[PDB]
Amino acid sequence: ESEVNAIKGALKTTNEAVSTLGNGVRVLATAVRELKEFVSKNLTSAINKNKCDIADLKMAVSFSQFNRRFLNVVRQFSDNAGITPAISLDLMTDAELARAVSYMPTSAGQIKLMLENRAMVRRKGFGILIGVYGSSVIYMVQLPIFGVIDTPCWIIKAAPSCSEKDGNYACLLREDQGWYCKNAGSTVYYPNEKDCETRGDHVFCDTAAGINVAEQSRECNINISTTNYPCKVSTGRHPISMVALSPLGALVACYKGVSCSIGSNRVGIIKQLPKGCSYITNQDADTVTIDNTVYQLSKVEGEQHVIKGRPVSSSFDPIRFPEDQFNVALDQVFESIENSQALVDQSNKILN
Amino acid sequence: LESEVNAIKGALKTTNEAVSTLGNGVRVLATAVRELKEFVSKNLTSAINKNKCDIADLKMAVSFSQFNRRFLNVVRQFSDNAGITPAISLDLMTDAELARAVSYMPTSAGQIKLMLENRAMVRRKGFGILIGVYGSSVIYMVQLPIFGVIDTPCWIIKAAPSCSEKDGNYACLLREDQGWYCKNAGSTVYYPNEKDCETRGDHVFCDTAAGINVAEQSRECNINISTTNYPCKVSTGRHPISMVALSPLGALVACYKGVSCSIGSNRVGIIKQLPKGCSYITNQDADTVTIDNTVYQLSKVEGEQHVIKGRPVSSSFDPIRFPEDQFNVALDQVFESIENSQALVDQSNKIL
Amino acid sequence: LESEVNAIKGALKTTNEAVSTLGNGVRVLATAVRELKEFVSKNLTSAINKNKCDIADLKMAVSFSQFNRRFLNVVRQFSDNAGITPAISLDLMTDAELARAVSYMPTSAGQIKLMLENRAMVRRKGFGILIGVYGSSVIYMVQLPIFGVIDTPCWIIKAAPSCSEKDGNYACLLREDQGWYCKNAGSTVYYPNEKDCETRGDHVFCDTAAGINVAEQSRECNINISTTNYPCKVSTGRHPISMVALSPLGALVACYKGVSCSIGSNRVGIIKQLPKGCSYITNQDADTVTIDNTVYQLSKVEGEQHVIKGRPVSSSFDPIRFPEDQFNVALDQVFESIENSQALVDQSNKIL
Amino acid sequence: LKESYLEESCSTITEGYLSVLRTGWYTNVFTLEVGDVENLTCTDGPSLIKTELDLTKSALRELKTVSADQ
Amino acid sequence: LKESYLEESCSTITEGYLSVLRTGWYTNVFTLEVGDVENLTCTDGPSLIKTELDLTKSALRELKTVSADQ
Amino acid sequence: LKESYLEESCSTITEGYLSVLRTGWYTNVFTLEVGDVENLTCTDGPSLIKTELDLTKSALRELKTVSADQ
Ligand SMILES: *[C@@H]1O[C@H](CO)[C@@H](O)[C@H](O)[C@H]1NC(C)=O
Ligand SMILES: *[C@@H]1O[C@H](CO)[C@@H](O)[C@H](O)[C@H]1NC(C)=O
Ligand SMILES: *[C@@H]1O[C@H](CO)[C@@H](O)[C@H](O)[C@H]1NC(C)=O
Ligand SMILES: *[C@@H]1O[C@H](CO)[C@@H](O)[C@H](O)[C@H]1NC(C)=O
Ligand SMILES: *[C@@H]1O[C@H](CO)[C@@H](O)[C@H](O)[C@H]1NC(C)=O
Ligand SMILES: *[C@@H]1O[C@H](CO)[C@@H](O)[C@H](O)[C@H]1NC(C)=O
Ligand SMILES: *[C@@H]1O[C@H](CO)[C@@H](O)[C@H](O)[C@H]1NC(C)=O
Ligand SMILES: *[C@@H]1O[C@H](CO)[C@@H](O)[C@H](O)[C@H]1NC(C)=O
Ligand SMILES: *[C@@H]1O[C@H](CO)[C@@H](O)[C@H](O)[C@H]1NC(C)=O
Repeated sequence: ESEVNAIKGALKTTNEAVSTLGNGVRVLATAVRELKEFVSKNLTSAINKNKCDIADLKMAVSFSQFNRRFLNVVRQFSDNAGITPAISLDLMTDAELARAVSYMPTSAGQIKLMLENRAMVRRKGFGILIGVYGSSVIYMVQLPIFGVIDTPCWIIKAAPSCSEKDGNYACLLREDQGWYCKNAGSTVYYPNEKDCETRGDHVFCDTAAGINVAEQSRECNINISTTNYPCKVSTGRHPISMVALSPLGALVACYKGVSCSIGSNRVGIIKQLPKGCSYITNQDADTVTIDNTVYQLSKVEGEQHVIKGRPVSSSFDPIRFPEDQFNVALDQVFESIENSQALVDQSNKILN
Repeated sequence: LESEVNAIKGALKTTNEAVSTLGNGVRVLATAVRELKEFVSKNLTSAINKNKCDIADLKMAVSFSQFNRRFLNVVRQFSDNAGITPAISLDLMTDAELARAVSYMPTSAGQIKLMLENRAMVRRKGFGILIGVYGSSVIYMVQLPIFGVIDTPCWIIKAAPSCSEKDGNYACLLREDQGWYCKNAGSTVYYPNEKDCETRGDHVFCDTAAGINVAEQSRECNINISTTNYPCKVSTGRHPISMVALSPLGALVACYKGVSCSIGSNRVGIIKQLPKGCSYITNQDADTVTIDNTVYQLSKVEGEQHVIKGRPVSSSFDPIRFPEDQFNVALDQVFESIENSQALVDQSNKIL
Repeated sequence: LESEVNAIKGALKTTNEAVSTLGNGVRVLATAVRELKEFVSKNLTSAINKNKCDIADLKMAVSFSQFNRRFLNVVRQFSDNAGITPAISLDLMTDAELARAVSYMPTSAGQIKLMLENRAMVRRKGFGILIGVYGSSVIYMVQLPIFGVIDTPCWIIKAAPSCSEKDGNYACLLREDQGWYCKNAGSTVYYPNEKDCETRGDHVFCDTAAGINVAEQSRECNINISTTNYPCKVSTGRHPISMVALSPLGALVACYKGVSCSIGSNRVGIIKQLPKGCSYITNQDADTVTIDNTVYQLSKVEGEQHVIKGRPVSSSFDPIRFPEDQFNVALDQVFESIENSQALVDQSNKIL
Repeated sequence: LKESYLEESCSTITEGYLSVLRTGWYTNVFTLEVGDVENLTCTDGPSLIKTELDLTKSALRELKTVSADQ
Repeated sequence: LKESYLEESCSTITEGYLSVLRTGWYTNVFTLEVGDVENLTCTDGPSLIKTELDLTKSALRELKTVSADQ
Repeated sequence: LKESYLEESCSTITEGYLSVLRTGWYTNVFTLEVGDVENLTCTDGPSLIKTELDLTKSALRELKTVSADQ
């Protein structure tokens, strides 16, 4: 029994080893508890909060995207307080514009022609905010019907024609100046050049400015001294020096104390004009000068810019977990549990 | 018979090998739990706070656009037009503000009321001017029309060429009176072009600069044109002019010589050929006046009628739950079996 | 002492069930740690990476709108006005760009200076034309004004009817000169309507199309109207016209026959009745001229004064730590209890 | 085009233009509606989408004051 | 309204309108300020709100160039 | 400024203004490009930025109908 005293001491040491290792396992459980309820409560709550803010912003952006046309129409009618100067792309899309023109009361060929200038159709037309009921905006767009197209059209410019005999001046000046467009049974006359807009060879005329004139008025473009029509021409006794621009040129009337010359923009004066009426082409000069006032004959072409936006990049950099090293150690633990328990059944069932 | 003791000895040693085995298991689980606590604590929390940060950035950006809509919109409009606005937009001055200013205007109660009723017109006939940008403040001025003269009788005279013929010779009388007339104190105001006045219901809003004050007796030109009391404005011509002049409630047609003038309807082309001379037709008499092959519309032509609704905006919020009850059941289980372990080794140390 | 070793037998028999009970407890702890790691690693990082993806999506959308503001705004403007722009907007061409073009212009240094000083007018009197789109590129042209004649004397002529009475009968003369006159080299430009020229400080920006060239002697109408050197356009009438004509600095009143023309104030009413006849009053003499009940403002009436500030934008950044000390102590504590229990199991096996 | 100088009247005729004259008006009516939006009840207080609707609801409430019907 | 055809002059009168004539100008002055924005010091590098602010700052610098007073 | 009343013509002349008259046109041409944007493949369903791009692509497709060339 020198052995049984020692064996008692030894089992007690063992029961102390289990009690101490147990107090360790209990503390390890308390640590996993604080980690488990940090994750359950503090961590998943914060991610769902971010999930909620994220879903908020996705909804906001989508609202702005899925209702763009609507939101633009509100912007435009607010900015002009109910009346759009033009038919914007948002008020009526190109598909809609072409289908409406495709139902206008005209011939197929005029529809074709209108279809060709639908930009002008948009600018000469307009939009009206009719009403806001609840969440709807009701408006009407008003489109021009161009029933007359491709008829002869021309524009008249003039300068003072002064003749002098013995100190006195006799000045005739046409007062016909402006746009003439031909029409069925008459010609329409638009007195100010601003009353008609040119887009290519086509001339877009505001109906309100038009005054119907007799076709015979075109005889003034052959012989001014025609007896068939009363050509509107005014007379004066004083010389007036001035510059009148044409599409393709200019009329200059140089009289009395003025220095009229034709020049270029890079180098200077190239030719002095005589006193009287000079007609110059867009290809003869770039400038007509009266004393110190210089007139441009053509549009002066300037710089040419090119700008590209800054690039947009993605910021997605996901996260994962190094699972292999961990998951193998925990598998090991479940075996260290099962090996030891099987060993204590051995030990305990060795007692026979 | 004390071999028994040795068998118990081998058994206890095998036991302490099992306690060590479960212990080295607990150790491997503790190191595994340590890396899980520092994966969640570091790599996971920092990724969440990064997203919490970007979320808050985006939230600030969108909130910024919301809390400063009026400011940003006013800046936008003054940028699109370089300092001036065609009308007093809703962003420049709110409806409440418009009504407060108009109720302060220096006029009588009824005129204040009428402006109050047509705030659309007040906005369009007014405008806004950018005064200056100082630091982060934008300062601007709105100019509102003061409609001080209201409700006086108003009318618009339209006219066409009246040609008479005696054996291939033409005498053509044309009123030059045409335009808007508005009755005023001490005079009647004449607006020569129809675009010079805008129609809203029975009310006619009129650009003040266009107005020409004429003697009251000019009214008599609408009873006897050949009146001796006033110099009635009428022009003479020698040539026939066939044309269409549109009225508010109808249209005037002038047919002369070789032109085929008719009034038509929609569906059916033409319903009546007009006499040579001057004819007056109602908006309710026909829908169309035709001069040769050119078709003129008497009223606005009603086209399609569209209705469009945006795509529905839906929520993407799909939060996360943690299965805390069952997990907590496993922890309650562990803490109980541990306390049971201490109590069974307490009985064991009390058995010896 | 046989029964003592029997007690040791029963004690160890209970002991290894206590170690086994603790083992199935550590095992359940492992089952908890396994499901907690699989929830954090799989279900949680997935939800985080998803939000990281949404985060990057939304960040890309707003960044896109930021890095491409100008491009998107230019498209907005051309769509709202269908290809043309009423003005040279800030987006179509920046201040630097405007200033470099103006400096390159074909005119004198002082005119470059003046346009540069009035860059608003350059923008508004100019405009933009959408030339074309192609893929993702917008191509458009900006048209700037060339202000070649500057600082030359200019004035404006306002007039009212001058009516005379003899035996209760009337003869009235009224100037028809009214409008803008600017002096050009060798001629005088006359702008018949008041809206044709815009006043910005002492300078007058006159719409070119409106200008009519008249002989210099027309200045003579402002000394003797019946001067024989120029045929002054003056109309005669037989009927009285009482009216108010507003001047920059004042107003002309014409009171004839039956109307009560008075001068008034804005707060207090009528203050003094005017003579019958032609009266001229200054902006500092009264603030209103009244004809019967139509009250005219001599100057713009200055109103209320607002100050508006947006709501403050705040941050919602609320990060997250982990109380790591309290956890970290428990895990180091467990690892030391692990090595002491194991060392205790080495002493236990040692005595034997 | 072709621009001819008339020395007798010191004038110019420029011909070759082609006409586009308005002879009537054709009108379409449009009705635009806002898409439906789900109630986002998971934010504390001020949600961003709720505020975008209350912004566009007031923009429409104001835009009404200038409707033609009135 | 009442529209009468005057056969003697080939002309038409349309009566029944009521006048609305502008007699003066009334002006209000507005001062709009941007709201205060907190500094977002959590981002790495460019923040979205910091760049939105310097974008509105640039828009104002350019808008200043077209102000009414010199 | 100085505005003097002419009693003979019941009229007023106002002098001291300075002329500013347009004599020509100076023109610049611009080419604006959209910045490159990286494709976001974590999509799940539609992306928000692809929708902002497909939106600006449709806006430009529509705007090409109003380009000056024709
Ligand atoms: C964790 O959340 C609780 C309430 O859910 C709170 O009282 C505690 O302070 C939070 N701890 C941390 C570090 O956020
Ligand atoms: C056309 O010109 C000639 C002179 O060349 C002359 O007979 C007259 O001025 C004009 N014709 C008529 C019929 O007046
Ligand atoms: C996780 O975070 C740590 C910093 O605490 C870093 O060193 C490591 O590279 C990160 N990534 C991993 C572990 O995949
Ligand atoms: C119309 O006026 C003139 C002149 O007053 C007169 O000769 C004529 O008889 C008048 N007509 C009628 C029907 O009174
Ligand atoms: C996430 O958790 C749910 C239950 O909470 C489970 O059905 C699912 O399989 C888990 N993993 C994934 C990838 O969804
Ligand atoms: C105005 O012209 C007439 C013409 O006979 C002249 O008699 C009169 O003296 C002139 N007045 C002045 C002030 O020069
Ligand atoms: C959204 O929910 C809140 C409370 O749950 C409610 O008060 C509010 O009216 C709701 N709004 C809508 C549009 O349903
Ligand atoms: C915002 O914070 C940064 C941090 O360095 C600082 O430099 C910057 O000046 C701050 N901006 C303002 C407007 O305070
Ligand atoms: C994603 O973007 C790439 C170019 O960066 C593009 O070629 C690809 O087609 C896009 N993916 C789609 C349209 O599914």
